[PDB]
Amino acid sequence: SQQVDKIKASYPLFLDQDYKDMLAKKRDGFEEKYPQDKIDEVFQWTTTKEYQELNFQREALTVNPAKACQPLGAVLCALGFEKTMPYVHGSQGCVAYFRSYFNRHFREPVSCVSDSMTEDAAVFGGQQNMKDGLQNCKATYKPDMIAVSTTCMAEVIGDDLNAFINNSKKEGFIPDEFPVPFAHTPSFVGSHVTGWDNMFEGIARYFTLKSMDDKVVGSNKKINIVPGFETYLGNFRVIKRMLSEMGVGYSLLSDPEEVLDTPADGQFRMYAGGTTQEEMKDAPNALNTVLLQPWHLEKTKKFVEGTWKHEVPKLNIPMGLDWTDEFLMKVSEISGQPIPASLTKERGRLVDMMTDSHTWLHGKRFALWGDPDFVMGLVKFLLELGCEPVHILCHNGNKRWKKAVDAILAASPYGKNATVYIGKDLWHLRSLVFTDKPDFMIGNSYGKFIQRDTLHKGKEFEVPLIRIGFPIFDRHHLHRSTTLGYEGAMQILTTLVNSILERLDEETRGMQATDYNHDLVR
Amino acid sequence: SQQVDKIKASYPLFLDQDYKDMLAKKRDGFEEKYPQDKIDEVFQWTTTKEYQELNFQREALTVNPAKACQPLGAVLCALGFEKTMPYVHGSQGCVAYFRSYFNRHFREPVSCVSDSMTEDAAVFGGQQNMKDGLQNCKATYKPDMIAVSTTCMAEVIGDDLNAFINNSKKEGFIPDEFPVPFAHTPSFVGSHVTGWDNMFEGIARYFTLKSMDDKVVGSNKKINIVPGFETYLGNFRVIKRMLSEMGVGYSLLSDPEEVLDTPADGQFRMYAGGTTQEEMKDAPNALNTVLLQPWHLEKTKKFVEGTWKHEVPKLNIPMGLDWTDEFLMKVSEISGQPIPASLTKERGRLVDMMTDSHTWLHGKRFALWGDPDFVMGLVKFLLELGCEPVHILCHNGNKRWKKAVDAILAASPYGKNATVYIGKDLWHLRSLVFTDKPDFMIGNSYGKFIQRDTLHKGKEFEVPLIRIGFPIFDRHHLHRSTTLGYEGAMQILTTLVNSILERLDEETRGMQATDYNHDLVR
Amino acid sequence: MSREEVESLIQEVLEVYPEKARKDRNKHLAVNDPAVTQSKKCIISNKKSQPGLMTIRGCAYAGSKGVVWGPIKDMIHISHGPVGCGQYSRAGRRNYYIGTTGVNAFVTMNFTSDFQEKDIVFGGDKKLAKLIDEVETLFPLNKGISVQSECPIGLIGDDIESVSKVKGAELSKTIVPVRCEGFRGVSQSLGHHIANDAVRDWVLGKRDEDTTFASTPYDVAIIGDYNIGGDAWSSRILLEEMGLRCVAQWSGDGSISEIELTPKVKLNLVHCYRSMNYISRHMEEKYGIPWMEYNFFGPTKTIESLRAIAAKFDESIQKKCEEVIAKYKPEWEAVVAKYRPRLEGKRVMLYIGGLRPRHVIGAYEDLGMEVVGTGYEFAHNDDYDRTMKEMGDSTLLYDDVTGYEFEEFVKRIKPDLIGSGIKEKFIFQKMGIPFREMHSWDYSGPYHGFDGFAIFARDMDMTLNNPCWKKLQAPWEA
Ligand code: ICS
Ligand code: CLF
Ligand code: CLF
Ligand SMILES: [Fe+3]
Ligand SMILES: [Fe+3]
Repeated sequence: SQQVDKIKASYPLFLDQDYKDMLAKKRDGFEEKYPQDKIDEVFQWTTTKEYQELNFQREALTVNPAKACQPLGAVLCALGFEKTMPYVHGSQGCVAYFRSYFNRHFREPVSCVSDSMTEDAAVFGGQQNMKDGLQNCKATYKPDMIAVSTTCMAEVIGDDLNAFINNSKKEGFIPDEFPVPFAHTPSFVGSHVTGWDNMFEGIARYFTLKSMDDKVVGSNKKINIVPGFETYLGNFRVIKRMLSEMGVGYSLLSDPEEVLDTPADGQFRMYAGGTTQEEMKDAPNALNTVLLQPWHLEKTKKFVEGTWKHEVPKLNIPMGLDWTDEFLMKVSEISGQPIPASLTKERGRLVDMMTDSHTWLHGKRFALWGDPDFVMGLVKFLLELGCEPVHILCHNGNKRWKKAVDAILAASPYGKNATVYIGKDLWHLRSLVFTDKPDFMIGNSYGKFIQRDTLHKGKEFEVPLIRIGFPIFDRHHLHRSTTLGYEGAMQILTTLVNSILERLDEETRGMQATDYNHDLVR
Repeated sequence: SQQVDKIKASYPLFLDQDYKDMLAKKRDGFEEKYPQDKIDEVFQWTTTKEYQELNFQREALTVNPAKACQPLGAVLCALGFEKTMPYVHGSQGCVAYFRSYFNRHFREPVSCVSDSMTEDAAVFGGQQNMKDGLQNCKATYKPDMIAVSTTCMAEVIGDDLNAFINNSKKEGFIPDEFPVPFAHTPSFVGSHVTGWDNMFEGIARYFTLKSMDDKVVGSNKKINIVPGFETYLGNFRVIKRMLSEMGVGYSLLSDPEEVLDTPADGQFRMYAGGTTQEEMKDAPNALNTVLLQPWHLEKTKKFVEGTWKHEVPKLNIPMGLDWTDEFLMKVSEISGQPIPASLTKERGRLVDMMTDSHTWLHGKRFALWGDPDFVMGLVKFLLELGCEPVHILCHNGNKRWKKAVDAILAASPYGKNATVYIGKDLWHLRSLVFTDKPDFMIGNSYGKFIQRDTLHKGKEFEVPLIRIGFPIFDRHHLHRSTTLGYEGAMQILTTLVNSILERLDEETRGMQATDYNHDLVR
Repeated sequence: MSREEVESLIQEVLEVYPEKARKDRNKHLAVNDPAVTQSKKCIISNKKSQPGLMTIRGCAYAGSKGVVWGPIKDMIHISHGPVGCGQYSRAGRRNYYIGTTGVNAFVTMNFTSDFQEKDIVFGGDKKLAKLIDEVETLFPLNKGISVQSECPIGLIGDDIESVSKVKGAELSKTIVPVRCEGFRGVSQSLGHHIANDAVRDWVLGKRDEDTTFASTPYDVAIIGDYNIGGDAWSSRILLEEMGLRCVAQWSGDGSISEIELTPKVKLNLVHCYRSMNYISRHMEEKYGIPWMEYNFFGPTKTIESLRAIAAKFDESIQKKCEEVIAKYKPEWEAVVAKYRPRLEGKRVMLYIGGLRPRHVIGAYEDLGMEVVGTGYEFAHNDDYDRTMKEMGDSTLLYDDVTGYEFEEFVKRIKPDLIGSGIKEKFIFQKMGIPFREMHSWDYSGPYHGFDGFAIFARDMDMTLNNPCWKKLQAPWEA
């Protein structure tokens, strides 16, 4: 039954006695489920170290991974460019999933097209699919550019993107001067960040490889900024703000900030501001190119060094105090601009918040996961805060990245209990947080289930989740936050210290039991 | 006992068995405590309607007020001026308390002095204290201006600030040209915001009243901005940013943003950027003066309209969508500068966030409290969001403000279940949230105890607290948040939606019990 | 409003397409004409989507793993292939269930083989067998395993049927291979068909020789209800209040046991005809179980369906049905009395998948609103024949609408509300038009039954009458 004055959604409508009785009758009558004693025993078994050893002996089964396929990152990189349509050569279900994922993370329209390849395309190869798709896309949506990525289905059958695009141009399906950069993005190699790398390398090679003769390094007195796979608009904004404050002329290649943050004013804009083709063409004339996330921009680094002849600095991601300082120092060295007093004041204020919150931050234990550069920067910042990153997980990491993170942890006394895991999924991390309980775990929304599991063991075993990373689905407008620079460091520090304080407040809210520590001042 | 590897602070140290037994023995042997059944009965009685009527029949007892005394606001106003020392003429305990309060809220050094009037000064007056204190303060801390407030002790005995300062100058204790503005701030009148009003009126009258002959309205092509009692640095920052983006010449009088956000770089700056004496002297030449918080700037408005001949606009606090629109439109009308495209885009992005989060925000019930202008703007924004501000409380409000808020509520369909309370403290609000339970309550840190009380009645009766207002003591670096403008509206929206989602996630974390609604996507 | 106006709008929006695209898209846009039940009314469906047009359809894997097989609780569904498809589909659908996740329930979890380059080059059958071994090791209480193929599996020629048979014989476990490669078919509908065929071939006949289960003259099985936000539970409480015994529930809060118990049921109540009609027809042919469609959207459709269902049994069931309708009348009467004035006379456009574009019209018209446009992504001509009676005269019908087509239709019709999925939600919210998610119920729900109708009315009023829609235009602009 329902009351019109107080309408109940699924929670807590299905907690009513009639619904409870109906569900109990269904369970005891037809579900044939195991007795609650067996379920409880097996759950307790899953929280032990024997189950942890069995879990970590896995070699063929992946349970709750933390990564995606390459064309997702390829689509994001394509969106980073001005009036550019992402075009995935392959099956339409992949594009539907990409759009749904990005829509749920960003709560913004995401534009992407497919050529809808089918059984016949799997037999004959999707050449007519590409011709008709390019014609239809340019006619219907009128993009200045079409950036072509691949679906694993087109990668298995070995479709030739270059020949297909060339034949589409020869047969008048698209004009010859129309920019159609392409990239092979196999879903069985790497992850989404690899797809971002491949798509950016393809676009840069399209716009620069044949025009390399008349380019002089440092002619336009600019610095090329390549951000990589970034899902925080605040990171683009903070990089641009810091570089404009320094008086440095910059070119942010693949800037999707405007298209992913269009205003609501009764009008829908398919295309917003992005990296124009003029900037892409004039990029080899820059003084140097800085890769914000160098651990998934290897192919881009190779291309930029070999072809543009840019001496790409060995820079870490500008996350936290030390690495933001190193980034700013390198930018000042490259561009010749001194660091202004505004950035110095911002750094001083970040240090002020660090000293203010060090008492509550010190000694805390964190299990974190995410992308390689983001995870490394978070580990560095936690080490700067006196925190212990006990469990470090990166599904899409490699051996060299693990070596770099191990060297970072060794240089600090707070990484003594740390352990980096690569190639591990979130079920492994569930086992880890059950057997070596941390204070908090930092990651995307997929960690919430882990938290639930811990709370089921007991209130004293619950490991709360702090949502920093991609994708965040159960919270709103967290994609507008910042993780780079002193601004991002301030936001991260505030989030961590306030999560600790909420946990302490909740644990001490019991009157005449634990409320003696329910302090007003903390 | 303490494990050296895992050291336990008071929580959870005092949950040990030996401590529990010792505490139980002490309580049973020497406390003469009422039986737990009697305590439970009394508490259940306190959470009832009969107790609510008895509590609301109060006329002489105040329990847990939400307001401070005038000299606190006077000190905050004085801190916003360049190289200015707040000087409270009276007893030192008041200044110690003011400094502790502001230190705990801002986590920043707060400089204020007292002349340490004692029993002897209480009997014979504190003119010698004034002379000695002014001379000592100028010699030691070297300010460019000393702003004098009063303690209730000096206000009762009728100490003449003007005569005392004039005698100090005429006897050579301070230079005759040194600026010593003064204000009478009785603690038994109004509240801290009234003290802010009094201090600003005193400073303006000190710098402008005598030199009114050579002043022409609009000469400097500027708009004066009077921010009132503000404890969010982001509010000053956003007002300056919006005015600068619009290309409007502005003079923000009493700017404490720099002195309350000093960088930590190994050097202690007692004074940072503030409103200069030249700005205060040139203020009458401005086109007009805009009062950000018109409900506690009555004396300032009267002085500005009567002396400077400025036609102060009838604008509300620029909080939310509509009122920020009116503020920007009025600034454009006064200054002749068109509203730029950046502010239009920011408003569109705020509208987009509202549209994205309306489903979760709609229908929520909020109790809330704070200062008059802040409460008014929060109610307006909540009505814009589709929420229901059921309990509106303002200890330092008046009948005119209550009428204005009632008119605001009656203009919206979401104000039907809203009641405004003036002259009521947080015990009244505790009764209200027990009887007419809202979804959340928005206020300062003092509401945490109320939340604890609700949790004692049961987990289903708990009313969570959202910390927006002053003072915030149990969280770190929340004073850097923004409340005014589109940026503040986005911040408040994100806080409210994510609080709702956090509560929903907590309520559905029970596996096999309520986890069917533990949705990954929300 | 006018049929000629709608035809002119169709011809105007079709202008930008090339000749082939325009010719193909012409057959998929129509103006509704009741009493017409055929593919004659310029509506062709279940065809290949035009490349490069930014469609909305999914894949066969989405139709099989994410729709039919996923909501089964005590079963582990392995996305055979690269990471990707399995990750984007994890916990995307709100098919509610009761269970201890990770122990005896696995709907939220994501099991995959995580294909690498070596698995593409050398195949992935041995990897699949090892994966099944590890699944058995780490998840003892699972009651079955289903493998869902992705595109490379069908491309590289991997024999998953042999591995499934061998491992099922070895472990005495039900291992169901599903060849739901994404490139198969044109949309999710072929995924529905393949999943239904797998259910028939590997699960349904498991207890044909068994006779332990005790039958009852009032045995019904809900099929096609995936418990989106609790819809299946809300319908099941109504069915059981009538005196019936809901033995099986496909597939939202469903287990393999009740799927095996379905052949013992007297009557099969089909909610989603589009996805479960194949299994309904097979069960009617083999076990002789009659199946009937029902609609629990809105009190009018709910009452009609309850009376029709009770008509198939004796008089006691019909008397209990009348008792239930009388009991629930005051609640939905109060809901409609409260919410109809706020929603009366509002125009709605919908674009959903298999049958929701037609099943929800009764609830909308019961609140005082008119559906001025509807369409499907993957429905067949049977669904269009069924919906032509439901749609009002001279109303727009669209099949597999592209982004440009739906954008232009919304621009010209100017509806007060749009009910669709997540990929167009923010597009239409930017336009300033109220939008409601008709796939996930905007994370609200349920929408079935009388309680569902109350929630649906509240949600429609909340979204349609929100003040934010009135603030899309800056005051200093005209
Ligand atoms: S299964 Fe089908 S698209 Fe019948 S694939 Fe789709 S949870 Fe739709 S119109 Mo999403 S044939 Fe169900 C459907 Fe309808 S996922 Fe749900 S809402 S009633
Ligand atoms: S149509 Fe469907 S969702 Fe697409 S692949 Fe094919 S079964 Fe799967 Fe998969 S890993 Fe990524 S998302 Fe694809 S490119 Fe391959
Ligand atoms: S020395 Fe001590 S703290 Fe000071 S007043 Fe005197 S008893 Fe009290 Fe009170 S209300 Fe405010 S804080 Fe003062 S100005 Fe009066
Ligand atoms: Fe949005
Ligand atoms: Fe500080």
